[PDB]
Amino acid sequence: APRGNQMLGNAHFRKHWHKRIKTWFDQPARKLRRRQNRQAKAVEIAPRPVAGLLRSVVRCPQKRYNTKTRLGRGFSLQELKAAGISQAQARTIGIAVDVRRTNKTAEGLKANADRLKEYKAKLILFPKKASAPKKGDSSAEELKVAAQLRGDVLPLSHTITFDEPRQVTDAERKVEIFRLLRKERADKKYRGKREKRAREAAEE
Amino acid sequence: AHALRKTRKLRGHVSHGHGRIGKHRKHPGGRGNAGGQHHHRINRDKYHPGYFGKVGMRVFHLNKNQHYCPTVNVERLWSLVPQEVRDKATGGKSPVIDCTKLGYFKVLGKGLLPETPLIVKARFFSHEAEQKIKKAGGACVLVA
Amino acid sequence: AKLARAVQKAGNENKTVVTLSTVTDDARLYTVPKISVAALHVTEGARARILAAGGEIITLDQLALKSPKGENTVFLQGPRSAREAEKHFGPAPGVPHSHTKPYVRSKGRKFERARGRRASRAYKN
RNA sequence: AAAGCGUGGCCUAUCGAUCCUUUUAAUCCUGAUUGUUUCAGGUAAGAGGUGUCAGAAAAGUUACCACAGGGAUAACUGGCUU
RNA sequence: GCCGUUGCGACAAGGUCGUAACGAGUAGGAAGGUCGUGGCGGUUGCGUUGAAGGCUGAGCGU
RNA sequence: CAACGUGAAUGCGAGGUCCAAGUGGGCCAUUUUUGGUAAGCAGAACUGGCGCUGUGGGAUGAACCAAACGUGGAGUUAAGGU
RNA sequence: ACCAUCUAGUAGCUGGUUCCUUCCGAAGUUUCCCUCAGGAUAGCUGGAUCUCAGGCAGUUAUAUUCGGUAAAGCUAAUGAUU
RNA sequence: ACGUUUCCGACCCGUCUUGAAACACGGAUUGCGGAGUGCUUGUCUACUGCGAGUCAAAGGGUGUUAAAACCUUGCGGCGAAAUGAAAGUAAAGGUCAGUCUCGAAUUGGCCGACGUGGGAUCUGUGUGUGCAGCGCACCACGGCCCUGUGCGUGU
RNA sequence: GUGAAAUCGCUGGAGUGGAACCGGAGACAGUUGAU
RNA sequence: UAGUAACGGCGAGUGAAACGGGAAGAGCCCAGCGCCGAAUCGAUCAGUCUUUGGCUGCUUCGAAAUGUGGCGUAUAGGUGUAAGUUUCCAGCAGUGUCGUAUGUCCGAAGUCCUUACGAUUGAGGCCAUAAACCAGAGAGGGUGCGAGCCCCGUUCUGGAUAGCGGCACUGUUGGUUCGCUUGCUCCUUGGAGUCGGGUUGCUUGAAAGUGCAGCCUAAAGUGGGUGAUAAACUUCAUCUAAGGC
Ligand SMILES: C[C@@H]1C[C@@H]([C@H](O)CC2CC(=O)NC(=O)C2)C(=O)[C@@H](C)C1
Repeated sequence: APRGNQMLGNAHFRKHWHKRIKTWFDQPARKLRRRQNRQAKAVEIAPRPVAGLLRSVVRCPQKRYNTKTRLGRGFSLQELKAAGISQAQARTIGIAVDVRRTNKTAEGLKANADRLKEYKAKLILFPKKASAPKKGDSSAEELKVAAQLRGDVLPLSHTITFDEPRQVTDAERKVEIFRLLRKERADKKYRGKREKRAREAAEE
Repeated sequence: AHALRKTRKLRGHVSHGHGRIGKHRKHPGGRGNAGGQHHHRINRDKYHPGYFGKVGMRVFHLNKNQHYCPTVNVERLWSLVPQEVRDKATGGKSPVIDCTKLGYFKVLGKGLLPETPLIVKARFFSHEAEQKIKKAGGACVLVA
Repeated sequence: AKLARAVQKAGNENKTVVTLSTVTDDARLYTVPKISVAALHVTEGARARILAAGGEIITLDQLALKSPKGENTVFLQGPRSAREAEKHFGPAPGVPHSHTKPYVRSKGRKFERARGRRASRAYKN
């Protein structure tokens, strides 16, 4: 029996909720277990990076996020070709391949091609047989500085830069921004009606 | 803090502060927000007008990311300019504010603008925002 | 901004502004005059701007020594009725000529906007 | 002719929410892959009715009966009345 | 005369004191409780020359 | 803008906001009053009470008369009495 | 039928509801409800306090008004009626 | 002082009830146990920190008196903007002077969060009191601005 | 281990006319204090 | 995200997902088409080994052309060609390197004086300025309540030893490797009583049908599905169902 000015109740507790209860008392235990798993994996695959495969750069899908980039699943075959890396070779040297993604824009393709290039620059390849090196394998003293990498491979930078102050140009001021926006909206909204009118005029 | 609750001071009084006539009794008026149209009608109408009924178009699977459009007023634009950029903005050079990177999509024209003209880059502008910026001497630049 | 307006009045230039409310910084204020303020707490931005503009900030114990009787003071306070809770106080929302804010779970066409709020559904107060 | 009078009946009764349906209105808004036309959905004003009239959708019997209560309430005594 | 509440006041004080008026109470609401009970983080001490518990004289507190 | 200056008695500090309990069976009495032959019956109006309340008196009594209550003392009384 | 479980089934109904002092202190009334042993609503009540430092009052006076009850009338209308 | 004896007073508690000592119900006695809780979500109030911000989640890094503590967020929650069913649109005027096609026009300066009344306090000045000035919070009466909608124009 | 209350038996004292308990005020018995 | 979109005698109530930040991250195999075409496989027999199972065959039988195997699957694939580039599995023995909730063994210092007690671990004292002694051990338990120092234990990011493991390198044994990448060239490329549709019932937040199923109907091949309001006609976008790890 609510009395007076109250917000109407909404609590979803009319089911037998006592049969489905989940607590979080094992949160620090899970943290410790995951740290130990990472340590074991690092020991297992040393000196390879603990994170694993190298991931690609990606624009966030929708216009709410399209000004931000993030790590993708892998590198498209177009990017691998642009960087001159075979898919088979990439799987061996630890680069993620996204067989579903395709590039439709030069800028997006080029960003990932450059990422692959810098990864190859930073790569250290051990000889397949320690006794006998080959072509492509890293040099002896290079193989001494090898160290296991922790965290993301080639982590992304999220710092925001500010455009340098400049002069306000006259042509910039003479533009009618609101009129332009409303004109674009109107043109899109009435595009079809004008086409219908044009077709009728042609038929007459 | 059980020590500060009413139960501590109600020990020894038979009814526990609920009366000898009415008595505390389970659900004397119904459970939840029941009876909002019959015997809780006065309360519902007095405190929650507009509750019953339905109004407006109904959108199957609304897309909130499309209507997402955070806004900033012209009066707050200068505070977005960092001090270093203000220092560099000398000799007629106006600071350039890219509202999209700061998280604002539309610029609204509430308040007054500072003396320094500003170049503002945003996806949408209101008419008053454009007029005030241009009157202050800056320019509005449309970005995608 | 309220401090600046108080000091920019004829005769208040050299008076000490006394407030027991927190002095916050205003992003919409562009120019800060010279302010002498005695307050309990001043936020970092407001303190920086006041001190940069050549002002002075003292505590209430220091005011007790500067002006034991409160001479040359300008007493100020924040808006007491400018709270979100206050918007819900007053005549009930469903009363004629009432502009009280109701306690609604959310905001939208589905949240207390149909019957008793528009003449299309029963009535409107 | 005018001053004036007229938003129903000289005055005091003669009547109806939400949801749904239906009609009238805009050279209206939406159907979210782009458009056109149907179709459907909206915004505003009416009608279809709740007479238990602030508005559940509703026939009996129990002496085979049951439960929570009631001296707030009947049948016997007592009390006031006659 | 004393106790307390309320109002007012003095005093370098979460206190003391002064002063005037006042003090019914079910349902109910607040306040104070160096009233009582069991833990925890700290602090103060007592104990086989006798703790807790139990029975019961001298007192203290409305 | 200029001038005028508080215009019956008595008493007394005034106003504002918020949060919330219990209650939503009442009963009695002077006076007025409806139904009833009446009722310690049923139903109303003003006020005061009992409920929630002890105390002196009416031998006794929820309501009648006096008078309302911290804890003690002296004096004097109310209604009632010797 | 019996046994275990759903199940601590629901109850506007009955019973109980555990320390002390201090201060304040009610209601059985309005409206709506398949409402009449119940709720919501206003009233009555407590607490927190905040803004101030003369306009108020269960009382009078002055001035001005409202009413159709007691009384009166029927040799004044209506209705009885010797 | 829970002994005796005198004088005065003295009906059995809890409960429902208008009304209980009741010929109303529970109570033979004693010990121990025994009833407004937990959590989610609201709202107000009090206190604390910071304040146009605040809190940061999952997570990560480190920590061996290691379930703690400490560090760590282009991003998330709430707040900073409302209003419409929606398409959408989205909160700066006051004053002074002009031109005028004298209008539902236009221009330019100055000021910039509006006007008036009441306002603790503060300031000046007379004589506990008065007058004058700036006025916080708040109240009263207005004015403008955004949005929806009816009427209604034009430039 | 401790060993409560209810209930019960003994010894001594005291009361004892159809309840017993209880509040106020003394007296007695008794207890206790007195540089 | 979010108690949101939506559902609901639109009442009581119910109620997701994508985007975003993270944990972890790993990819692949068929049918069909085409090529080789039985190149494949089970038992049994005989040798041989490191034999609770493996390797060799003119062993003998059988499965398999109604098709076992090899290449090959949407990122396609294949032919030829030019460049580059080219092993991999499994055991055995050693050499070290490292973990073990794996057993066993090992450990610093007072039962010192006085006193108290039924019994001490209680109380006081033990050179020294800083002092009984040990302390990387003052966790816990036992012992006549009280104990680092009486005992087991505790600390030694403890030692020794035997066993199990994980690695890394050496040797060895058996099998296996005409391949892989990029350019050009020509050829080639796919699941049916299924999809879809009607209706019925259940189910969902899913709203002219979200998922599932019965019955009727029943496909196509740049076809098919999907783009959340049904239908035609149009712009496109995105995947590739009815097989598997
Ligand atoms: C206008 C009137 C009423 C209307 C309808 O029955 C009323 C609704 C009311 C409601 O909220 N829920 C219902 O299930 C019924 C209707 O079709 C006719 C009888 C006529």
